[PDB]
Amino acid sequence: EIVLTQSPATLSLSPGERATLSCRASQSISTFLAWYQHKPGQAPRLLIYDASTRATGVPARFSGSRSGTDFTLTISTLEPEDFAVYYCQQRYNWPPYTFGQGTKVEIKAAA
Amino acid sequence: EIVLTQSPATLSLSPGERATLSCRASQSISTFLAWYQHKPGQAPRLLIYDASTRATGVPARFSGSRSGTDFTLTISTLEPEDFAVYYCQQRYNWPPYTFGQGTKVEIKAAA
Amino acid sequence: EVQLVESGGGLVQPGGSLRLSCSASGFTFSTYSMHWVRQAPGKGLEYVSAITGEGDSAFYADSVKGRFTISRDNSKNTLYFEMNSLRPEDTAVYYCVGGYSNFYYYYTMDVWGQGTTVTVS
Amino acid sequence: EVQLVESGGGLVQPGGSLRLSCSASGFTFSTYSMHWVRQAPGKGLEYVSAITGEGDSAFYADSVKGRFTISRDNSKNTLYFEMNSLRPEDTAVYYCVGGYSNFYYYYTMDVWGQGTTVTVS
Amino acid sequence: IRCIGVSNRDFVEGMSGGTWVDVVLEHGGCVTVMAQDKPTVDIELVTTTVSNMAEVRSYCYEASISDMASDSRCPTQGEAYLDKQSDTQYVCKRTLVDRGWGNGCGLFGKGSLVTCAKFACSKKMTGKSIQPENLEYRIMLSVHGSQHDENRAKVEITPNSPRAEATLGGFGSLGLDCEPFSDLYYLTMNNKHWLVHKEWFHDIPLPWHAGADTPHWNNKEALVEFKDAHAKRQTVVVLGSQEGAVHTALAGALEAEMDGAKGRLSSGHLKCRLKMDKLRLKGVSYSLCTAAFTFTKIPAETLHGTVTVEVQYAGTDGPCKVPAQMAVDMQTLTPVGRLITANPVITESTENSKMMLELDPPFGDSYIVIGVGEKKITHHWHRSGGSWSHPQFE
Amino acid sequence: IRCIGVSNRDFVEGMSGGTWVDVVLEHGGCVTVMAQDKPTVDIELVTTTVSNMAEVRSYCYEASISDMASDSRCPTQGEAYLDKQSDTQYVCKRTLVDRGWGNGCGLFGKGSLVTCAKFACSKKMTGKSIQPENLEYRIMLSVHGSQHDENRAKVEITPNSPRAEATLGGFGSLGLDCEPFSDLYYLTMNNKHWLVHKEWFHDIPLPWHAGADTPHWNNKEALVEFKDAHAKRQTVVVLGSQEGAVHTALAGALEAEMDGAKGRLSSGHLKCRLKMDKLRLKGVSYSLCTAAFTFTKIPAETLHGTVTVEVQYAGTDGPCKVPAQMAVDMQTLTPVGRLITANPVITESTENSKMMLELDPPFGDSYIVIGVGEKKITHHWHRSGGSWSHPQFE
Repeated sequence: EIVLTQSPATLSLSPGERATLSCRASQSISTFLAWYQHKPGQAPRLLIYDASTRATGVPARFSGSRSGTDFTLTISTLEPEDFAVYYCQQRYNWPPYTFGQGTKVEIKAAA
Repeated sequence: EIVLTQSPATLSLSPGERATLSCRASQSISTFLAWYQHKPGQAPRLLIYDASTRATGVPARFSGSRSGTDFTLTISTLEPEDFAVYYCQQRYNWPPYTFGQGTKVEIKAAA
Repeated sequence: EVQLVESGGGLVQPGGSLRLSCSASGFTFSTYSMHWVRQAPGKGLEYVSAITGEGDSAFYADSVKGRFTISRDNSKNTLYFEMNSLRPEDTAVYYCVGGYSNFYYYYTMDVWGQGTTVTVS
Repeated sequence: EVQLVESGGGLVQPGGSLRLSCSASGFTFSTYSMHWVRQAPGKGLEYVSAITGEGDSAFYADSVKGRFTISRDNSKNTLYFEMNSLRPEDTAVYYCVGGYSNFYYYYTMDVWGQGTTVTVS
Repeated sequence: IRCIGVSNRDFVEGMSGGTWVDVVLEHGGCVTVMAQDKPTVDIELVTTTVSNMAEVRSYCYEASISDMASDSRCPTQGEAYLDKQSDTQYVCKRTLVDRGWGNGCGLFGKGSLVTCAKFACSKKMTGKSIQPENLEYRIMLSVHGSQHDENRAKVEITPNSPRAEATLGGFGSLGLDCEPFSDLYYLTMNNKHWLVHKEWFHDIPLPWHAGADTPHWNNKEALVEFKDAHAKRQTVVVLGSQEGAVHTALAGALEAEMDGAKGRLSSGHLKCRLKMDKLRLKGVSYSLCTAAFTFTKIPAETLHGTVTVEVQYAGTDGPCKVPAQMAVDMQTLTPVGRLITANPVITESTENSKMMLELDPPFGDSYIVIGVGEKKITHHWHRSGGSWSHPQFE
Repeated sequence: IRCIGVSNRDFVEGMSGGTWVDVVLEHGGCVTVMAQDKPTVDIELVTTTVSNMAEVRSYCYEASISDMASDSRCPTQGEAYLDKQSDTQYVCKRTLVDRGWGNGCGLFGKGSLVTCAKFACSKKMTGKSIQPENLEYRIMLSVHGSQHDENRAKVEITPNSPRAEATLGGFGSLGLDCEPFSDLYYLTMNNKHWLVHKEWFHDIPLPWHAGADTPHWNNKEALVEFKDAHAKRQTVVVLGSQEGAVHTALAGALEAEMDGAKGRLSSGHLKCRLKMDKLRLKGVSYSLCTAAFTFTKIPAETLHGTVTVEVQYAGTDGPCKVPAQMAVDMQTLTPVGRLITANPVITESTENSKMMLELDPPFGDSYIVIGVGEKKITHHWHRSGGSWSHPQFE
């Protein structure tokens, strides 16, 4: 049973800032990892598959990377439309194609 | 198609008298001929089978006889219960096991 | 005692349907060939149909051929007569006749039902 | 355009039954493996079920195993989800997910349904 | 009368002063037993029934599959596992499939794959054990040609009662000592029954279940086809109804019937011993039938060369001896041939009673002679004792 | 990319300066075609479909009987007759039965007997004629290892169009001249399809109906059993489903699929000629990829001994030539083996783009060398041109 552990739980940032989201697999899953964007009242939207391949219409500011069992999603410069919940999904071998618990990318409050 | 021709149509007699009923087969049917008694409000009752064999409980005054294709039912001495319609039935080989048109044995009116 | 108790008779319309029944008692039903004999008002007796003891073979007179169907249920000890496309000429008292048989439809001695009336107007 | 339009969601009682539908358009339905993903209130996404393109093989997560049934009609271009013995833990937004597949349940790119809500009280 | 119309009819003759007569009883067959100064008897095997049979094995001939699931591992990740592998209701098969980057594996090469399906039996055939102790033979014993029951007896023979005594009224009594499978089973397939050899039935290539009775099927693989499609996927398809193939494999096998709890056997033979000792002739003390006889129909030849004759007797003279014989010359009336309906007697004291007679005529020309004196009836006969003696009336 | 994971994969090499390449296309198979100074191409047969097939014969494998009737005559009265004898829907048989006094005849002996039953087909199998003129082959043509469609083409080959031209964007064009049964039928039995030989199909012992089309069946006697029970009666019983017996008789026969009006063929091979003449290499005028390459995962060996490598390129320098090769010694970096993904080029002008490479390594020890200078990436490889030339960076 493959377990994906996302970190952090909440990422509070301002627009223009870099968002670095992590996902650790419980065992080696090669590059069979996908990233999803989930906004309220909408279905999840696939951003990246095969750990670093951008899906159709996904902007350049979204990039996937990997180091062993550690996966990273980087949003180089946050745009207002990028504040959402992000999930990683493992697609290694056979189902269950399990998800991570999610990371909430939220707007940072003023001081 | 075997045809049985009964005669006469009506036999008007007094009790104690002899009733002789005839039945002619259109072709040779050996002895495979039966005689029935039919009273109103009752089902037909078998009197004789195999041309001359009396059925169970049929009284001795009823007798069947045969000469080639000509069959005869004799009621030696008519009893009050014997006034009814009489039919012959052919049982030769295979169905239809056809009936004769019937002979009505009726009480004779006074002069 | 050997008995045949019939039912199913009634008043019907021309082109209508009806089903006759004939319950048997006092004998092994499967050992008897069953027959249907009818009597139209003012007419004589008419042999119309027959079925073997096992119910694997049926006979029909040219008068009822195609419209009427004879059948039997040996577990229920009952004889049936499905009558479809009924004509005013079919108006008669219908009798079920049974006789011990060891060869198809042949019988010597018999047992008759009380008779059931079928009317077509 | 490639689309998945689902329905069948509603309010149900504990131990009750419900059937979800997911109509497909813009692609050859038989070439896609179909999956069911759910999201309970305040929880994350959960992968629960899958079916091959030909519908000859089905997968179920231990959470729904035995109670829920996945099926498909390729002539009707629709995916189904029969849910029996529903528990309050089954309360979630249910999404149908499809992806072109040439090996059982494996897919890279996908298409999601709008989501349908199932409520158990 | 009995046996006259039967094609499979045997004629057995008992020695003069003899006690026992050996007889073999077949289905749909008749045995006419004749003996000097004894009445002619008809012996027929009506039914052979085997009851209270215990089920030994059930075979599935038509099946159906559902709940199909699959599992696979990557090239070096070991064997594929499904919970359905431990379930007895599920038919499973393990193979090897092409795995790689294109289908979720980090390595290329063959990976383990298992496929499972819930097996359901739609139609099955059952095999039951024939116990020699639960066999029932129903035999009919009749006096051949007695007037119209007193002169007939229905007997039941079982291993429990293989000895039976039949009372035939005025014809005395008759004893029967019989001998009522060691490698046979009772096969039932959709209201059709058979008697099959134990060895053949045991080797049937179909899913099976031994003994009584969720059910659990063995060799489910016999009706389930697992196909490997170019080492890319494993398919599962049910083979379909085998009743036709089983029917053809049952070429020349013995058939059977049903009675709810009893199974009727349409074949086999029963070896018996008949105790003639207590059989007696009826009417040895009677007077001769004095009145006239008339043929009710023309004499007819049977399938065995004998002649059947139906006569009507005009007399009212109680129980009398029927004068009946065959003669080659009408002057001396010396008896030729013999009577199968031996020593015929009229029992009815009422007029125009009927009697059936069976004669065994000699080869060539002869006459059937019924009655005595001027009133006697004759019929010429061409082919290809048992007669009552009487004074000269000619 | 295509073909890498395929077990049934062929590697065909075209001669230098050659125009044609002979190829045999199998189902579930791939052909990788390589040629000097030409792009490597993948050719795969996706589907083979036979449409608009005319029905030649239908066979009944499961039947049912009803409306049973019988007729008999007395020994000398001639042959038995039923109106059902003239009806094509009725299966009939004439025999001889024991007749006599006991069953309505004046004579004893064998009498004629006819038995009839209305034959109904419950399930049937159909055989269709395969017209060579209505065959459709769908072939996939891909540039092997081009960056992520422009470089792939779906072509349809038919006897009407056995010549096809495929445009592969910047890789030019490719011509296909192919050769798209004389003794085969398309058999359909309860959603299962087969390709059977004309002779075998014609000799099937089942009730049949030739051509189009409640119906009228011939040889109805094949599924109907007429039994004679001790010359006393004639019985009629239907044999039952034969699909299982037909299935077993179809041992080793070719299978098939459906598309409503078209029939998919799962077997066979297509012989073709490839016109390499118009194929061109992409990026002969490009500069060399100057930035660094990184392995996205460890190189993996395929089923055919080749090595697949996935690289990420950090550069933004438009369309460039990918430096890729194998070397046995790291000092002189002399190319060993060859590239299946011949003359690789990056097309993306955006950073961290991905590329798939396939190398054919020499036997024994060698190194995978991607990139140039200090920033180049290496991986040691043990087994059991197509490389872009460039100046010395070492």
